[PDB]
Amino acid sequence: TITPSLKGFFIGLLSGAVVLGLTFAVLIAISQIDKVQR
Amino acid sequence: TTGERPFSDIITSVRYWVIHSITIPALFIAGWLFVSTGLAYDVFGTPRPDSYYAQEQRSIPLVTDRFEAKQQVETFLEQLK
Amino acid sequence: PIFTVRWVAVHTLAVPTIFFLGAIAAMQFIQR
Amino acid sequence: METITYVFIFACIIALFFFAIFFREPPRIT
Amino acid sequence: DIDGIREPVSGSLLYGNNIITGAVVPSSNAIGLHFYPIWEAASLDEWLYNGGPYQLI
Amino acid sequence: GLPWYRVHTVLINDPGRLIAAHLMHTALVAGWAGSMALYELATFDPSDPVLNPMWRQGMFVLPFMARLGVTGSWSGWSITGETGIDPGFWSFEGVALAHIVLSGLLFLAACWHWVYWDLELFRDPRTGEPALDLPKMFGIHLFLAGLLCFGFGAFHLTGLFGPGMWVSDPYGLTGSVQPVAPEWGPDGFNPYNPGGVVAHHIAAGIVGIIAGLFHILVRPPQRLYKALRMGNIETVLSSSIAAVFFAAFVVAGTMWYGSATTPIELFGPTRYQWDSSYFQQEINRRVQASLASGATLEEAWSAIPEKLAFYDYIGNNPAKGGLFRTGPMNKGDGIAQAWKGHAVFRNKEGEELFVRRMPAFFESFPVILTDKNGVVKADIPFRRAESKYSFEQQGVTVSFYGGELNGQTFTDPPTVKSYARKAIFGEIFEFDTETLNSDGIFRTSPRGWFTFAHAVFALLFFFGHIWHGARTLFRDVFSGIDPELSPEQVEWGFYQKVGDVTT
Amino acid sequence: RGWFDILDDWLKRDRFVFVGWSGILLFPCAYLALGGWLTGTTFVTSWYTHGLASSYLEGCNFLTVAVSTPANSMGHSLLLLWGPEAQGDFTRWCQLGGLWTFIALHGAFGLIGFMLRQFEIARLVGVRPYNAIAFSAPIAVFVSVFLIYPLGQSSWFFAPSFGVAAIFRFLLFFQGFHNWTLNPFHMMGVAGVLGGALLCAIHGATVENTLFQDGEGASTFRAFNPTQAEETYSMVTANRFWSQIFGIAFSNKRWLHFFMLFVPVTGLWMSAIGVVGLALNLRSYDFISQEIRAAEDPEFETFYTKNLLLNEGIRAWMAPQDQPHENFVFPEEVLPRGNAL
Amino acid sequence: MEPNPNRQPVELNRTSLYLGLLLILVLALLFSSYFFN
Amino acid sequence: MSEGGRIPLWIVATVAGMGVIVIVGLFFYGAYAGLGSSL
Amino acid sequence: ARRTWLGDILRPLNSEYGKVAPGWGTTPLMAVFMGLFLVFLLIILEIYNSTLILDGVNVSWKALG
Amino acid sequence: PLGISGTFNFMIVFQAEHNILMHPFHQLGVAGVFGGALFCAMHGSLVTSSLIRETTETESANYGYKFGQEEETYNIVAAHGYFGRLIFQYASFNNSRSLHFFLAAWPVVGVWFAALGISTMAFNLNGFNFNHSVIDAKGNVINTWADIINRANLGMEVMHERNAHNFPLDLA
Ligand code: CLA
Ligand code: CLA
Ligand code: CLA
Ligand code: CLA
Ligand code: CLA
Ligand SMILES: CCCCCCCCCCCCCCCC(=O)OC[C@H](COP(=O)(O)OC[C@@H](O)CO)OC(=O)CCCCCCCCCCCCCCC
Ligand SMILES: CC1=C(/C=C/C(C)=C/C=C/C(C)=C/C=C/C=C(C)/C=C/C=C(C)/C=C/C2=C(C)CCCC2(C)C)C(C)(C)CCC1
Ligand SMILES: CC1=C(/C=C/C(C)=C/C=C/C(C)=C/C=C/C=C(C)/C=C/C=C(C)/C=C/C2=C(C)CCCC2(C)C)C(C)(C)CCC1
Ligand SMILES: [Ca+2]
Ligand SMILES: [Ca+2]
Ligand SMILES: [Cl-]
Ligand SMILES: [Cl-]
Ligand SMILES: [Fe+2]
Ligand SMILES: [Mg+2]
Repeated sequence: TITPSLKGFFIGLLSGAVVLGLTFAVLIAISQIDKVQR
Repeated sequence: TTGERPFSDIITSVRYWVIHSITIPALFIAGWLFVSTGLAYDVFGTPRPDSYYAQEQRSIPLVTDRFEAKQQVETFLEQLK
Repeated sequence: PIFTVRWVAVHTLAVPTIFFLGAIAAMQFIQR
Repeated sequence: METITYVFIFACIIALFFFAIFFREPPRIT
Repeated sequence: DIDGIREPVSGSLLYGNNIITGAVVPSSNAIGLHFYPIWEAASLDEWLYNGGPYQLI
Repeated sequence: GLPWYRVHTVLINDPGRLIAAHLMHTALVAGWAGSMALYELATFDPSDPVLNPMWRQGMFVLPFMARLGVTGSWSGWSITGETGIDPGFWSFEGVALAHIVLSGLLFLAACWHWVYWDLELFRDPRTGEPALDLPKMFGIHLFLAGLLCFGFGAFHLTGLFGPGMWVSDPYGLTGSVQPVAPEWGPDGFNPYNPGGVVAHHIAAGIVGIIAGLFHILVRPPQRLYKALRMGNIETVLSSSIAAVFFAAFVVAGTMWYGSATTPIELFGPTRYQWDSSYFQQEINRRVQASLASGATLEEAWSAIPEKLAFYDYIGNNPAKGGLFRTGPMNKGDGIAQAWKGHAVFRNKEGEELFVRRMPAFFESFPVILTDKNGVVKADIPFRRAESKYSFEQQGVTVSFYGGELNGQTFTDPPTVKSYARKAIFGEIFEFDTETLNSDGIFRTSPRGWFTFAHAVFALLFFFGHIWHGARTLFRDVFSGIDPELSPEQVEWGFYQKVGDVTT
Repeated sequence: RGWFDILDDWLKRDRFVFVGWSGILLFPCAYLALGGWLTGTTFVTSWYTHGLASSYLEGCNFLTVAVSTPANSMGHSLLLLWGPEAQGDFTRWCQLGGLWTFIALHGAFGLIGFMLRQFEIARLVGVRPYNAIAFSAPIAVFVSVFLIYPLGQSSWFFAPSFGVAAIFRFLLFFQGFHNWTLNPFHMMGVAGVLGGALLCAIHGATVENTLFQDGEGASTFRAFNPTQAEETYSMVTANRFWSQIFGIAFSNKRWLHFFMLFVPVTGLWMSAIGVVGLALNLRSYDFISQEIRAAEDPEFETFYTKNLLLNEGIRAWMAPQDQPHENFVFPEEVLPRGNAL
Repeated sequence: MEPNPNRQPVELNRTSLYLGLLLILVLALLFSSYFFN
Repeated sequence: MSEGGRIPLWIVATVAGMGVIVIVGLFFYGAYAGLGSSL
Repeated sequence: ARRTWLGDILRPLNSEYGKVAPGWGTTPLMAVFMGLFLVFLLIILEIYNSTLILDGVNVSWKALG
Repeated sequence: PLGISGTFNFMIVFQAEHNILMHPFHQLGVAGVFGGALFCAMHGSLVTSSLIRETTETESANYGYKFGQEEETYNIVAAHGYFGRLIFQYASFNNSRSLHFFLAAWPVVGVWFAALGISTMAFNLNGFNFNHSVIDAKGNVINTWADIINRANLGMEVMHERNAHNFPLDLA
């Protein structure tokens, strides 16, 4: 079924996804608050 | 100007030194204790001076197996009594 | 609770640096 | 023939020094 | 004879060198720091054997 | 006037002449293939696929012809060493001739498109200006590529309508062109499974067709069209160069590590097969199987195929060459004639000794013999005065099993030493060094030369990518920055968002 | 309007530390490469991979600390923390050399990030992207030396390790095994680097010594104004001087500065090509004519054969400790040595 | 035949010729040892 | 009080620099004692 | 400019220069595909690297007999 | 020696006998020529990148500058702006005189120290020696990269001028 290396692959995949997702959620949030007035 | 307040205004400010006369010695002392209590050794797997060789052994514990390298290292550590 | 990009940039470097310097200081007194 | 080649190339380089210095396009102020 | 041990080293193109291996070879270790102009030699042949060109250059 | 490094930019708004120039480039490449093939056929010796295969002979396009099913000459031989084969028209000679003719025709078409550059087709119906609808061109060409990819997978590689591809056993002993079924399980992504090559071309072909239809039928988003400058053909040059250096790094990789598409009988073995003593291990396995089956040593070692033994020799390791050591491997160590047989070294007490092998890193290596446990038992000393392990002291002898020296034993130290010296290179062979005036210095194989050329070209093409991407995205300023570049855009404090003049 | 546009606005503000889209890649990867190196050199050993101490914690100094390559047995393993070798164990991960691929890869993506930053800021400020283009050379050098070169060899082990003395070892290894000094690509590299330094020096000095007197101070730095239209030094006087001293001189300022880009960038690129050759041991190691002659003729000697003897010394005396995985045992009697030494 | 409007004159000034020749001759002086080998 | 200027920058510089000297000096002492000393 | 038989036939294929879909169009979908592609490349890379190791997948010359 | 391979010979033997790679003056020399190269490319590319537009697409940008012209040929404010945003505002030189002085000073001082390196190693004050500097609790030597460097240096030492030494120490 799922080998340990495949499990690990999923763990890496998800770790990276969480990192990018958090980064962009934070960046988008900040940019929403801190709007460039024109 | 970039918008933020000049650094020379900050590092000459009393508030700054009130904050940092606490935070800097704290961080320093913390790293100090990270070493002096031996935690660093156990976090990074770094041999103490008495831990490079078993008493009569004289061969480096070189990792030779890629996929059970973890196990091999654990074995080498067990062989230190 | 207001941070800035400059504050963050400064501290992600400064905080570990002080910590590490304390560590290395301590290391100077280790004996074999 | 190797020696002749090395020396030939060198000689050409010296010649080039001569032309690049004494037969350069003159700089002119506008 | 760069190292003064009668073991002459070839530096020039005509004596088996290319651009990368060629060299004018330093004067002999038997000379040391002694001043060795052409006129200190008994002959040009001597002068050449001992690395006089290096000193002149 | 134009600087010399820009002369070809006159093609940028001339689609007809661009096509002419591309035609000429294609003619030149096709012609090079034809000529290269002819040169190789004029120099290739087909008489010994065992100890003188193509990869020993500095052959470069011959293996690519063989990989996809062209294995025979009109002259009657084949690279698998068969006789009286009829390859049909698609011999190596036929392929060559085909490429020459193709080249000629491309040259003519080039002339025609150069002269008749001003075709209605290249004009925009509205503005009458030269115009290439690049997104739709990308669709059309992608679709074509997909049909051809799919067709290559489903017909040629499968043998459904075509010859298949080169396959072999894990030790490169019995290679041949065979039809290959697609592999649709995870092993399709095993680089060493040919099935996966077939499945790849089928699936990626289908995907190519579908994405092609998409790129034909769906216009680019305004935002992407703007951002990537899709009106500017140089954007296509930038991204195409990127894709190509990606591809070049991939083929360098699979040439150096090996895959189903870089077989060792066409390109020679890998450096890694030597690092891990792959062939030596298989050889010892066969020998031990023979001994356990009741064979004698002479019989067990004589049962080892010369081809296998030849793989276990460092002169065939592609990581033993030199950048300016030119030509075929045969020009170095010689044209391999025969396996001499396996050398077994023994000391005066009858202990079998093993010569320490040369690693690829070393141009030269000492001669050191150990027992099975790796204890030093003999060597060739540099300084003699305090020598303990000399062959003369230790009474080292050498006996041969298999090959030309089978059953022979040598006891005189010079000869024993000579064979030991050879033993650091693995299995020992007799070479003809007079025919090519061989100089005795190892040269790399086409596996090496291919890897080199393509790694270097990939790396240079990275610069190409950077350069043309820059020229695309900075078109407005590449003759200099605006004469009146306001001191509020380049200075601080004036603007909130950089570049944005309206903040 | 639209989160994308809002976000773009924010990323591209003219703050003290420009972020940009490029910063999303640059800052974490750069920070992790640097932090990785400091962490490793301060706390981490190379006992299990090299048989070496390599951290302040073990007693190394600034010159001798390093983050070392993984063991040869790891091959070209990506050695990810969650991969098959470390299996998520941070400590074993350090012990197995994980920090080396950590730093090499976060470093590569960081370099990508930086060059992307150069493009983004060029585009936002309105200047031509030549700085980025020039940064292609550091890229070529890093990618060829730290990635391609070990990828061609047996494993990451033979990659350069990240430290001062370690790098020095890398130099000496390349001399002993590759005869790298003989390689015309390295030579072009050297010419680009030293020629670059030369141009830097000579240009700087020339401008500083053909300055117009634009103030009364004996310290001449104050007599310059950023928004001034006038050249601050005389190109005409500089040109006459160098024409009379050296025979030739720049006369075009634009050509001068482009050339200053061109020389070291081209040098580094050539050296990268040579190293790519070395990945495959495709060396400029010998001159075959030299060897044929020397083999036949025991009185024929040149600096080339002398240097080969030095190399042979290097390989024999350094290989057992430098390549521990080979388990080399070289008895005293086989070590090459000249008289007495 | 209508003349092609995309044509452009080409230039190489004398200084460029000297630089180019220098580049070629010095490259040759460098690589020739390796060509003879 | 975030007042910028309350502590004279020359005193700050002097103190900070002396600190740097002290810490580096400790490291150099460390080169002769304990680990790394060769003794 | 010159018309030809084949030029006439091909004309519609080179007639929509500059034509675009409004706004972001199918950029989201594209983003998805690019993501999937990145993941695919990561997979085959890790399989070739022996970082990802699968049952019945022997990344060796000893793959098939 | 006055030749290419001879220069390499000189370097290798120098390393054997003086460990020059571990000498801080040679290290400063390297910082000087690496740094010189870097700053060369940096200055070159920045000035190039802020040339004022004076030409068309079909001519060399260089014709945009005329020898002897009084006006500067590039936008130093633009160049400065770029470089300050690339790092931070204050690592950048807005003053061309200070900039050019730095361009002169960095490699000149670095190379001065390189010269002093060779000229002091002339009197055998050699690079740092950390051979067997790290010892474990028993007394076993724990090698560092310094010790590997030592092994290479030993190779060079024992092989150089193979017929010239009769006595165990190479005292010159
Ligand atoms: C299920 C059906 C199927 C099957 C069985 C295959 C099978 C395969 N695919 Mg295919 N593929 C398919 C469908 C399929 N494909 C579809 C539908 C698409 C979309 C069109 C593709 C698109 C695709 C691409 C783009 C590639 C493959 C490749 C392959 C081969 C992978 C093994 C290998 O040698 O990788 C070797 C290649 C890698 C491990 C990828 C390396 C990724 C690099 C590291 C990214 C970074 C590159 C960049 C330049 C940085 C380099 C820096 C460096 C110098 C340090 C294998 C034959 C690969 C191939 O052709 O190999 C010859 C490949 O590159 N396929
Ligand atoms: C007209 C049809 C045709 C046919 C049947 C052949 C057949 C052959 N050619 Mg010839 N050739 C042709 C046209 C043809 N050629 C043309 C037009 C040129 C000039 C450009 C050449 C120039 C040429 C050279 C220089 C060489 C050959 C060689 C060969 C032989 C080896 C083939 C090989 O390994 O390719 C391998 C093909 C590939 C690896 C294809 C790469 C595909 C890339 C990755 C596509 C990427 C872009 C694409 C859009 C990606 C998306 C697709 C989508 C599905 C996802 C084979 C006999 C070789 C030979 O043996 O010479 C004697 C050789 O060295 N040919
Ligand atoms: C993809 C490229 C490629 C590769 C990998 C091969 C591979 C091979 N060729 Mg083939 N060949 C090719 C293209 C290629 N060829 C082309 C284009 C031609 C027509 C010229 C040939 C014509 C040809 C002939 C006639 C022969 C070969 C032979 C061979 C074999 C030996 C190669 C050798 O000795 O290289 C040696 C490589 C070098 C010495 C390296 C050259 C490096 C250059 C000179 C560096 C230039 C640097 C540059 C000037 C610097 C600029 C600096 C500036 C930017 C500042 C090998 C299998 C030989 C063989 O054995 O056939 C049976 C053989 O006789 N080839
Ligand atoms: C698909 C590949 C490709 C194509 C079609 C182009 C096309 C172009 N390039 Mg680009 N470029 C590429 C890849 C490519 N490039 C790569 C890989 C690099 C890094 C090496 C570059 C680096 C580059 C620079 C720095 C410049 C260009 C420029 C140009 C434009 C003018 C070219 C010219 O007139 O040169 C004319 C060239 C000559 C008259 C002689 C060149 C002789 C070369 C150096 C050696 C001989 C090579 C040999 C003939 C062919 C071997 C081919 C094979 C090995 C690949 C043109 C659009 C120029 C531009 O932008 O103009 C506005 C420009 O300045 N290119
Ligand atoms: C953007 C910044 C960035 C980048 C480019 C990297 C890159 C890397 N990191 Mg680093 N790292 C970072 C930030 C970053 N990191 C941060 C902030 C931390 C602290 C949390 C770390 C801590 C860290 C550690 C401890 C390690 C790494 C490692 C790595 C390497 C392996 C990563 C991997 O395999 O991910 C795999 C996962 C992904 C790439 C996620 C992809 C998500 C995809 C795109 C989503 C797809 C969605 C799909 C399209 C939707 C379709 C819908 C459909 C199904 C219906 C790689 C070079 C490893 C390493 O260096 O080993 C030596 C390692 O051990 N990183
Ligand atoms: C004083 C220290 C001497 C070594 C450094 C000297 C700097 C100048 C040497 C480079 C000359 C390049 C060719 C001439 C280039 C040239 O023509 O320069 C000209 C430049 C400007 O000249 P001015 O005429 O405006 O000023 C010089 C005099 O006229 C006095 O006003 O000279 C200076 O700025 C001198 C500043 C020295 C002030 C002390 C410098 C301290 C440097 C510390 C370095 C320590 C490094 C330790 C290792 C990390
Ligand atoms: C017209 C015509 C014809 C004919 C054709 C022909 C005859 C063709 C030929 C063709 C050819 C016969 C071609 C060739 C080509 C070649 C080439 C194109 C080459 C190139 C090369 C190169 C590019 C190289 C480079 C290099 C060098 C030199 C050195 C080393 C490195 C390298 C590689 C870089 C026919 C009858 C069919 C029909 C139709 C009409
Ligand atoms: C790896 C890793 C990671 C990361 C980490 C980090 C990020 C860290 C950082 C770190 C850091 C960030 C550190 C720092 C340090 C610092 C130091 C240690 C410094 C020192 C200094 C000194 C010593 C100085 C010196 C000098 C100079 C340089 C010049 C002037 C003079 C003097 C002498 C003062 C994570 C978790 C993600 C995951 C796992 C892995
Ligand atoms: Ca004790
Ligand atoms: Ca002969
Ligand atoms: Cl010597
Ligand atoms: Cl003596
Ligand atoms: Fe300047
Ligand atoms: Mg200490």
